[PDB]
Amino acid sequence: LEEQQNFPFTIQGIVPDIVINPHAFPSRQTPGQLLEAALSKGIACPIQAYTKLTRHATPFSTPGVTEITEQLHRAGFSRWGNERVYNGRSGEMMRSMIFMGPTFYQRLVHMSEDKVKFRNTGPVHPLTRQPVADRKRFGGIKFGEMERDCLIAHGASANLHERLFTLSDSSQMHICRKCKTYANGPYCRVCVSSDHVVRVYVPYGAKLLCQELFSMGITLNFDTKL
Amino acid sequence: RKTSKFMTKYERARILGTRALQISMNAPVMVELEGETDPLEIAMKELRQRKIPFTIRRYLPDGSFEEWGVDELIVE
Amino acid sequence: TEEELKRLYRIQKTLMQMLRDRGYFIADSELTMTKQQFIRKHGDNMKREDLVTLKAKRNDNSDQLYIFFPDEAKVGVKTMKMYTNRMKSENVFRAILVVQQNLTPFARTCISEISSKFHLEVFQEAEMLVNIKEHVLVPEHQVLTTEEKKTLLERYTVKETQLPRIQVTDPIARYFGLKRGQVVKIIRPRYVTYRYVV
Amino acid sequence: FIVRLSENEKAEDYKRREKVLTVYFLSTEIPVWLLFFALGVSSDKEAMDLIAFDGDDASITNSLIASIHVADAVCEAFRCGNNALTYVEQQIKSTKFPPAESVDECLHLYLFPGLQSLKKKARFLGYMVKCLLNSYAGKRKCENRDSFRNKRIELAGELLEREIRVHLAHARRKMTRAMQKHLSGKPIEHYLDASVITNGLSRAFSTGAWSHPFRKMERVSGVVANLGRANPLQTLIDLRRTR
Amino acid sequence: LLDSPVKGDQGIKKVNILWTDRPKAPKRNGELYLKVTMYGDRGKRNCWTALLECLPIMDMIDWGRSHPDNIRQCCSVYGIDAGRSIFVANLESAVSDTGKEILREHLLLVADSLSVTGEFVALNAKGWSKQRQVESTPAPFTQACFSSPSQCFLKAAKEGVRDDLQGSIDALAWGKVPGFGTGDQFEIII
Amino acid sequence: LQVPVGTLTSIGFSISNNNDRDKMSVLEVEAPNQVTDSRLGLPNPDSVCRTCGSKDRKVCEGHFGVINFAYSIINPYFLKEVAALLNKLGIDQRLIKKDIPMFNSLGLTSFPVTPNGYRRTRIYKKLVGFEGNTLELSSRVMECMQYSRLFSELCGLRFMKDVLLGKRSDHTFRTVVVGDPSLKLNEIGIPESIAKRLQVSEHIFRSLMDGDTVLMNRPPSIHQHSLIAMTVRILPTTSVVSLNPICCLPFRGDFDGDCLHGYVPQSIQAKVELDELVALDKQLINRQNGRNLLSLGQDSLTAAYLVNVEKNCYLNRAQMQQLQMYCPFQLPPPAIIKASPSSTEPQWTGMQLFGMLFPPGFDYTYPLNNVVVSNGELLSFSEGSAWLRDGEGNFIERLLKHDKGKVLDIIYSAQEMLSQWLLMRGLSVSLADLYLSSDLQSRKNLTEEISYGLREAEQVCNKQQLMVESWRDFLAVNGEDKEEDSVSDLARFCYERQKSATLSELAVSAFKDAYRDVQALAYRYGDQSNSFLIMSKAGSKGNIGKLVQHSMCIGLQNSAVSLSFGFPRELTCAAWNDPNSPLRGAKGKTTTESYVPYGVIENSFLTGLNPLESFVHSVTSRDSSFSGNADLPGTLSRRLMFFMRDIYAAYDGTVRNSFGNQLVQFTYETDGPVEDITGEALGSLSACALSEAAYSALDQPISLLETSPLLNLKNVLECGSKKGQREQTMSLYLSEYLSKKKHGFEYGS
Amino acid sequence: LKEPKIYTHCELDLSFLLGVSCAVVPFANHDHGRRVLYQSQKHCQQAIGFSSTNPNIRCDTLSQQLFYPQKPLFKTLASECLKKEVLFNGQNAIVAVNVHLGYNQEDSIVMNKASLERGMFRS
DNA sequence: TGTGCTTATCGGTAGAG
DNA sequence: CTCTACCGATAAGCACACGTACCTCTCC
Ligand SMILES: [Mg+2]
Ligand SMILES: [Zn+2]
Repeated sequence: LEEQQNFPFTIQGIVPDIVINPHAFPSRQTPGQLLEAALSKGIACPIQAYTKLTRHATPFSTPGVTEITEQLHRAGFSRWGNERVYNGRSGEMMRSMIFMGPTFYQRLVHMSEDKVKFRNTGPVHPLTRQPVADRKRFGGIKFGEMERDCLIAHGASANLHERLFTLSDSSQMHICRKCKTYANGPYCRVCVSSDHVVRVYVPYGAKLLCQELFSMGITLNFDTKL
Repeated sequence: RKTSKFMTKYERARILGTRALQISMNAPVMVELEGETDPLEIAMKELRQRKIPFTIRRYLPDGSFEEWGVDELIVE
Repeated sequence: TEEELKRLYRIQKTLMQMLRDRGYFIADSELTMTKQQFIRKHGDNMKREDLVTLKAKRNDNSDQLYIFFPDEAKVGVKTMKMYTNRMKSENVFRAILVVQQNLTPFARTCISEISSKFHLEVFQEAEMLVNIKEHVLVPEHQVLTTEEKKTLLERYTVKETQLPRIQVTDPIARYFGLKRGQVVKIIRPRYVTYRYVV
Repeated sequence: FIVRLSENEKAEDYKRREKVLTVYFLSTEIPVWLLFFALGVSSDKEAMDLIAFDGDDASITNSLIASIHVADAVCEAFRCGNNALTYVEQQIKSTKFPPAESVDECLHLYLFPGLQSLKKKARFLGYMVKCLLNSYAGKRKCENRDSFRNKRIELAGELLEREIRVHLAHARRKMTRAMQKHLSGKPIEHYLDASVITNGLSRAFSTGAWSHPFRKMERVSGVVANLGRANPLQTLIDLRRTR
Repeated sequence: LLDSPVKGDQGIKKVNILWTDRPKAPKRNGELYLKVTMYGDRGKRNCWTALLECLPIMDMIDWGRSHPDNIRQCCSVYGIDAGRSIFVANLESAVSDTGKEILREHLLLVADSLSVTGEFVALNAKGWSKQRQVESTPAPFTQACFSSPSQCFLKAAKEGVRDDLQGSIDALAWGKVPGFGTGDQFEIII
Repeated sequence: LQVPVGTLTSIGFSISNNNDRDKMSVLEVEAPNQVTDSRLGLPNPDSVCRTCGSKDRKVCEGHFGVINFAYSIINPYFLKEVAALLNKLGIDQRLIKKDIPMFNSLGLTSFPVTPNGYRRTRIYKKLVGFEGNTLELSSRVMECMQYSRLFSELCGLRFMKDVLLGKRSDHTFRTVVVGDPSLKLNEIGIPESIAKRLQVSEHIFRSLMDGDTVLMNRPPSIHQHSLIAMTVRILPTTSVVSLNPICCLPFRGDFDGDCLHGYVPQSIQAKVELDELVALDKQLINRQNGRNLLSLGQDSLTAAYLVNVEKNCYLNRAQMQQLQMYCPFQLPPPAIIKASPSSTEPQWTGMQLFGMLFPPGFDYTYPLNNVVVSNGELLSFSEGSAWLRDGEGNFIERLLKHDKGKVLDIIYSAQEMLSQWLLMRGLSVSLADLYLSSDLQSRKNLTEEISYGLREAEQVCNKQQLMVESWRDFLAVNGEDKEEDSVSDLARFCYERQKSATLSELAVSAFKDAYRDVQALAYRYGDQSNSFLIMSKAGSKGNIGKLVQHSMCIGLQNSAVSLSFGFPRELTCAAWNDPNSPLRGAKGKTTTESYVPYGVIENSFLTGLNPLESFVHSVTSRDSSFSGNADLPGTLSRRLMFFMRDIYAAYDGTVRNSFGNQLVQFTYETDGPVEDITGEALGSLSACALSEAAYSALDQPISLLETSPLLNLKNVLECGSKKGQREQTMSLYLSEYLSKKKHGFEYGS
Repeated sequence: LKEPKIYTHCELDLSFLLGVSCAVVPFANHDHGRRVLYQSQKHCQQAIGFSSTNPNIRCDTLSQQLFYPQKPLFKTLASECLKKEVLFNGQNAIVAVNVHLGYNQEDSIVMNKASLERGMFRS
């Protein structure tokens, strides 16, 4: 958002409204925006007989370049729509003539303040204990498989342990030592007492898979070290 | 201790991360600091001055290992 | 029968080249013989019977190899048992038979049954028309002995199964007669590598 | 009325394995030359003058000869008297759900109802065979679905009545099943459920699941849509769509 | 007799002569070559073993450089290390066709990783399970995360296998480290 | 209650028998009309859990409850194994039936239910009553057990990929990004409204400030350089983030509404290793090809081209001292003492301005553009490109090979100084660049040259179309009677080109090389001050093929799909109303069924297109906007990463796999000088370099005979299918002794 | 039509072969075929313009409207025979094609801050 | 919407009395 | 001379994916 005193101004004092890059034109291949600008400029500048003026822009019956350049030359401007401007920051003249003209632009419904999805600590999922995917709430950003796969190649396993276990859904699981079943504080029904029960730190997805494998009829034996 | 003779960047980023967590938990620095409060700036100077009591247990794929030292290794 | 003789000359030349590459002391008169030295010098009505020979290794004359040419295709239990008895009565260990068509399934079990002493490698006549080792794609395959395999396993401190693997169905493992558990040295055109026959 | 040109699967002795002309009418596959002789035609000459080919091919004449042979083998003396109509009646009557009308009258209201005479629908059958033979001989292009010449659109005069009918067929079945229980030991505004059409139309307008044109279940989605009210151009192009 | 050939053999579709500049299987020290397309043999005979019976014209074709273009047929005729070079020559021509420049050391790792078991395995779940079945290293959780969890967990439970948690997903799913940049050393010893 | 902390090592997969099914369930229920949501239910309508103490669905684990049946039944996972002992009490072969299969898990007399936290219940609350029908109790058990989320009908792989593989995390943000060239390359512009609400963990919680590193990402992660750790710079803007436009090439995005989400690390152990391995100071070398990752953009590239190729726009002292305020190094000698008898001030050339970015100990030499740099002074340059762009011998790669410690501020100073110089000059696109002529007579001569060049290219294609096996009697040097009747067929050749696939494939290549002389007319008629020619010779955006379609003619318009209509070779009003035209359908030359569209547009994008020409352009450009077949670079990258993400480099010097320390390679390739790769995951960065080429590939086929470059990579990578299509293409060669005769190779082939 | 009398039919206009959102785009045959497909389909439905002349009988979830809507300076035949001013949703601004300190790179836009607070593009 | 994996069915072949 | 067991084509039956992020409206 540049101020009015910093824009390259025309000799009539007309500052531009929206400045676009010249590099977008050879790649996108859009001629006719400059033709619409040169037509709407020649319409709006006064002639120093306004009848029989080229006002039509019917697509499959467009006028030629010689009909637009002559209309822009009769108004008292250059033929190619470019005008000599001066630098608003220093006053010096520019070596090239800058193309100017009124062009019908549009404002889309995609604004930047409707896309902000910041989150520090918010609500969790009732099933998987993951953060929600609602921008009206605090939300959260899905650390997908590709963001893990490109962090594996960088050798960063400290953020990979934080963004998958610490900052994600973390839980706690108790494992019997002499027995090899999941002990639910902790008490092993197979063992005589809860004298040898160790606790490992696993994410909630591991327990959600364990309680599902036990639901489908598959038990698991957990061999721990410490 | 006959594997590479050079400290890798992956072990260096863990040694500095351990030393910063140690200094952030109010530990006495082995190097003399002169006007500094960031723990990473003390950790990089301790790594460049070879005055840190850490040992690297470089594991081997066969099952054994080679216990190294920080002062034995060199940093470029 | 001229086309059959022109095929059989290439079969014999590829067989002699394979036995020379394996190291079984093939003479120079059998390696550089032309078509004229194969027809006029040898017999004319052979009927796949005059090609049966016995070759011994260059380092030791105790390890022999008998090349068997069958008289007809689709060989069965009787002729394979006769070849097995002929190999057992002459106290040889390894045999090579060059059959024409595919074997019967009842004769394919007698090779796996009597496999402690006799090791009969089956070769097709279509596979021995073009030499496999004499190609620009195939690199140099050097067979390592046990004394080299021990110091190779002691150099990298690896196991016998922690290696790249080849199979016995591959034509390179059949060109040298490689059993399971051997290590082959491969030099690429240096950067060398090692495989393990599974 | 589907007339195909394929190989002779029926009565194949592993030698006569050329193409043949069969039809698919009322779920009964009969040869086309029996259907020619069942309607007015009494000879093979006037049956070939109806199928005006005017060409020179070997896949057309051999197929016509195979059709004549499979018509003469499946029915004995079919070219004399009225023996073809008995085979036509027995083929329709052997179906899973045959019509209760007589087969002499099923050829007047099911086989080409836009034509009046029984001999004219044989000439139309010969014209339909002639178009198929001209398309097989390469002198005629097949109909493509991408062209708008062979396509008709339906906005509300066929999309709405085909959903009205599938609810009226349920309202006429929920009426007899409630009047049968009150007939053997009442006004007319008691058995006719007036809400079964409204609750079906509101559900079809809300969920978007419209009735399939060639099925009963598997309701398609993408018939109705919501309007956009951001600018008058979006609601103008939303009323100007064709899917 | 109208579908019987009077020239050539029955199982060859079309043969065209092409000019090349960087050909596969190069010579010792631009050339013309032929590209033979053969029909699919319904029997047990291979297409190469039927192309070899080229019995009237055997010396005009350089048999020290000819090879099938398919990799699965190249490893069945000339070995795995000879089809590996064709795989590298095809990968270096398929990467450069997309307008990208890559190093050869990245392709020589994929070529030696897809040919550990003696043949080029498939990229699907069967080709990944065969590399573990040949090398005798069970990994049920990674194969479950690849294509199907239930169909792999049922076969893992019915056989009584044990997962040693050697991969990266097996470590990152139970709160561990993979062990490449962080996990293959220990500075806890003082 | 304080239990010790251990580490999980190995997990065993076994089928549960009836012995642990009752030992793992706590307070099992047996009544039919009893849900028993008091000992195993977290969302139950009670005050606390009876098993747990004070439960609030956070410190309570879901308990199980068994439903003991009356009689035993065969386990439903063993019905496919008991049909092997029988042909349709086998104590003779009993030893093989309990060693590998589990015999204790064969009898099923109980079945547990899921806790209320994981819910489903309408079937398990119906088979709890013990009744008869022994043969149909398993028919309810196998349907109650098939309601798991591991099976399918969040089910199957969708459960795994989004619970265990893909997880969400806290301390994240996502905002739309814009451009700010005033920032450093290792700095990201975080607004003061979002950074004030973003809390970090410091030894208590404090707000985000300057200097803190944050890991940024642009979805999707196309390769490993899409994750850059940048430092937070607090800006007075709001609801938007900003970085340099130079760093859009690692992110592979543009300022287009394209969002860019970041991840804020909390611990100091993740913060120390973030700016030591992941930041932009460490990702200087592009891992795919060994070159530099960052390069010049479009404005900087155009302003660096224009400051070097002009050599006649001299700067004075007051402009040079203004431009030196953004340059890191000092001022050179002026080198122009007097350029005129009325010159009262020393002037400065353009190549001395670009030479203020180089260090004094920097040497550079490019022989293709005559670029000679000696002692930090650009001495010579003459009409060349690709030494400022991305290449093997560019000056940014040599500057990275020189010091690699102070290049990130050299690129920033170049982007500032060239943007100041291009603002002092001014770059614009007017109608004179589109007209490509000076006056009306030059434009008329240009159109008369285009109208003859297209007519000559049509004759070139008509000549090349005769190279088939049907005109061999005509191509030979003999006496032909139809030699004057075969050349005049101007419409029959266009009809025969579109009906077959090989004649169009040999004519597209015959038009594309004859069009290289038609495209060479933009340099004769166009001026040196043309903006499109400047942006095409600089290599910033566009080429000459875009300028030819802008000014002179569109050219060849063809599609690689077989349609049911052709093009009438004129694209006029009379060609559309022709009944015997290939546009309608079967022209009758016996009917037609399919066409390969081939049409040349004589008009351009400046003079306006005909409605038939616009229809032709729409048909030929519809294939470029489909958004289909996009699952290939996703699933190919996924199946390539599952095969390669576990390969690393060992400390002994070998390339090992992670599954059992199995050997893959013995040593690494000798193409790189850096041999200190002993802790990097080589397989992951080897699969990322292939997936980045897989996403940035053309997903459209060139013709009907060839295929797309994406499908050609997919067929090469997925080549171990060991079956398919029965093609088996071979490639035979020729012998060396065939060259002893005159044209011996052609006769032999 | 004037010189050859061999047609026996004629069209009203060549621009009436397009939709209502495509026949109002000026110089539509001059642009690329992929770029007019964006404007006639996606950019025409998202452009904030006129909403309603009666916002009291409308209680729709979301409604947006500019303060000063403007018709364009050109005159297409569709907007001349349709007599609908709501076919164009936006405002015409003085657009210059120039570089502005590298702040318009990668398809960015530099706009006048002083003109936006005078009533331009305010909704 | 079709591609891939596993299993039942069927003809041709070979050893034995 | 016949009787009986094992293998390579030929259909038949069943699980397989549809990108990665996010972003609302409308009904269940
Ligand atoms: Mg964009
Ligand atoms: Zn509880």
